[PDB]
Amino acid sequence: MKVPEKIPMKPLKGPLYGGYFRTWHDKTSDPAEKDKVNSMGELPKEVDLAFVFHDWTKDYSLFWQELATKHVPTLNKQGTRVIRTIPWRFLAGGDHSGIAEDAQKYPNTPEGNKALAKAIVDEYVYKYNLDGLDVMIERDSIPKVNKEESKEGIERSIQVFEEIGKLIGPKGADKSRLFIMDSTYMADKNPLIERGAPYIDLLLVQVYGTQGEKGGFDNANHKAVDTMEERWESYSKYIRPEQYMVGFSFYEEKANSGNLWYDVNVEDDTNPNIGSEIKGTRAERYAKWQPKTGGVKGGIFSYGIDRDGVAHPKKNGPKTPDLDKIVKSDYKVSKALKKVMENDKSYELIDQKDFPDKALREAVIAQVGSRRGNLERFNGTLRLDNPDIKSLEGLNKLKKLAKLELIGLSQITKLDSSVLPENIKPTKDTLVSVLETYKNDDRKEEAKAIPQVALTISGLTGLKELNLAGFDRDSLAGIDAASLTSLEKVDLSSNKLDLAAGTENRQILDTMLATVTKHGGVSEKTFVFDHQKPTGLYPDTYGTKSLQLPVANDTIDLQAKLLFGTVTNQGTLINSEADYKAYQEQEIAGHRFVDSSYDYKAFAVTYKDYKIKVTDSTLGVTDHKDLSTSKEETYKVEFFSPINSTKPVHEAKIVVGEEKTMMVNLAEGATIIGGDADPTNAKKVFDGLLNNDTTTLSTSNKASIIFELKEPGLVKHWRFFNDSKISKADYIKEAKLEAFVGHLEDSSKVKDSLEKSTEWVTVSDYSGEAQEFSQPLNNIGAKYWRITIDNKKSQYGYVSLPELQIIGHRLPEAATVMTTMAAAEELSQQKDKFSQEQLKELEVKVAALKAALDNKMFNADTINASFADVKAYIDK
Ligand SMILES: [Ca+2]
Repeated sequence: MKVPEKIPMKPLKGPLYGGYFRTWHDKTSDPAEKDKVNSMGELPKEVDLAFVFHDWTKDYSLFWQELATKHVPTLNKQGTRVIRTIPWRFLAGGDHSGIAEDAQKYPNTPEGNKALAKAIVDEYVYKYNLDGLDVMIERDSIPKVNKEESKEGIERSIQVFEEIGKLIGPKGADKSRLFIMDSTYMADKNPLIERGAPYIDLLLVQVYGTQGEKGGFDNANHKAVDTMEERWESYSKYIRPEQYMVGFSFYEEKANSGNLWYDVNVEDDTNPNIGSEIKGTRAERYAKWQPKTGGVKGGIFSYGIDRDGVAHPKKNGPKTPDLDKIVKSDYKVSKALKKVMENDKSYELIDQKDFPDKALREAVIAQVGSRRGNLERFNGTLRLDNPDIKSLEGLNKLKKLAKLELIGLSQITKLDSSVLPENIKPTKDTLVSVLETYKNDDRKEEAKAIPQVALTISGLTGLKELNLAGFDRDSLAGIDAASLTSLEKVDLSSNKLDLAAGTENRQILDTMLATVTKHGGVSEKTFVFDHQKPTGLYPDTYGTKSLQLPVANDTIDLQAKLLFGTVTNQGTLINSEADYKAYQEQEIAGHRFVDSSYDYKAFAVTYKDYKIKVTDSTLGVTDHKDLSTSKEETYKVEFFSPINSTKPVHEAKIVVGEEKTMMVNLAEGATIIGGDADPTNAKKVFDGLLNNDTTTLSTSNKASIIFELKEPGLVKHWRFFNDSKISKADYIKEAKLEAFVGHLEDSSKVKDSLEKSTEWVTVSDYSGEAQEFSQPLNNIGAKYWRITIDNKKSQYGYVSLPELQIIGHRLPEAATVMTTMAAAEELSQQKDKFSQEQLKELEVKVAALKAALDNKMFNADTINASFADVKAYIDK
């Protein structure tokens, strides 16, 4: 076989129509059976990408013979690229992987994977001098071994996919060949896009039928998921809009349920050619669809393009299989769809009408796009640095620009709305989507806010007039006023500017003022700025984090004393209402700039629905907005926004009377050493959460848990909770807390047996139907604990325990500190071989250790000092 050299071809210029031709429908493959009448080489000019989709069961040696020698030159002359389609599998190996099945010749090694990539390109692209490679990524193509997903194979495919990428495509050694990814996944569930995106020319998404167009439906929230715009946005961070192509499907002969997409016209006896009519179908809708941002899409494609012109059936209608017969396609659907996209507003050419200044056009084509759908969709940054610009006419046609940069445009005289993007001011999306929508959907409903373009101006030495009135700009940043030397008339009115004190807006405003007045032009009609309505923000920080209080009788409002204020973008805190009355009267040159209209209640943010969490030193928490200083504590005060219930916007430190150190829960996430309670439910007794609606039960009627503190400490308090209001009298009624005397560890090899059967010390036992029982503990420095509970109900009483806290200070070696003290109240008890005052000297160095362990301002270093003192005196 001699294969011709590639016919020379134009570069691709969109929009693009692709089509998957199935090899068993070429009359050279299996004509006595499947197909006698169709041929891939008959594809029209309107097809830009002809995809060879092959049944790998079978050889069709005459097809590949006919493809390389006759079909490819024919298609290339009309300008149609021929793309080979291979499965995901082929890049992994194992269980129908084509070339990669030769695991010995191409082992899963860094150099074997480079070898497999070269073999893939040669075998599937170069052998027949095709125009590119298409790897489709879906469930039918997923890497498998013995019919089971290969996480190994998927991971390997990511390595071969980019070895292919540096062989062919935009980053490869042969950029004439195209590298294409075809998929059904949204980027999140495409394991191959992120490393693979830099390596591909085009990206195709298979979105057939209703669910492709409208997306999936979330039955719970009653909205659409995985929509067209959602699917585009998922991929929008890996590709450019011109790389995106969407696919519909033709009716595959003898297709079964699931593969009935209804993307083309349904049968109608009275119109034998209704398929080949294209208006009103999903294929046309897809041809017309354009993402609302970024830019216009690259085109569309079709699966089973050999079936072009066959109408869909509909199942609950006629059982007649008269459509499953194979006929010859005139490809009228494909031609019509290609012409729809080319005669579309979106793909019109940006020309003299839009930007007559050509240096401005050549700066718009290259940074926005060559087509008008991009002015109404582009999403990013347009810098204008070419000084040869004579006129900024047409930027008003940019509708969604993110950032306009005016740099060194000396020859530009005036700035107004007509020479700025429409989203200099608040606007909403004017584009109406083309797709059918879910009929029971509550999403969308309204137009979307188009964010306001950031404007940067520096170097316009010929700018005289600058008008941004009524544009609702939040700030003036990006304007280097110190280089706008020609300024004569200026207007910044009816915006949201701060322009006060040392706000950077003022530095800009005053710098312009000097220039305008140095021209001799302060006159009110020139340089105006009034009627500003600065937006009020929540302060990024809050200043007061401590307040010392006496011991008296009051009810202090924590919010009014700790959480207040409103900030601007330029940074102006107004903690009190009076501050604003001083703000409104701040003046330029004798002129108020804050609108009369705008009151404190409109500017200040509201802490109305904010909520509180005040924790005492014993680790107890209430939810009340006002504190009683009647008795002495040290507190911890946190404030939470309604935006997030568990991330504090402000933390404070209240000290009523003398400071008390803040104790910790030594028991959080403690590990269940034993007991008789449910292990998966018992671990939630220490998950640092009270209202465990995650089912915080333990047994039927009487339970016990043996647990180990992660970090042994100095225990001085505990509390435990019952199932909120979630229950009535199921409330625990008896509870027994025990600790372990270290030495009694019978056989330290095990931990469960030597404790479930041994001797313990009862540190507290309790009786009552109380809601939250809290109590101090006479020291205790144990590591292994036991809790026993009982709701005094019958068998099958299902006792629960939401949260138990073993509360104290973390002091390492606390046991030994307590047993050495124990060995000290030992010795001072007897008088043998103790002088009267020699004992006295010991008894003081004992209570000095006691008093250190009891000073509520826990000083670990000092406790350890007094311990080493008492421990050494026990040594002698
Ligand atoms: Ca809990």
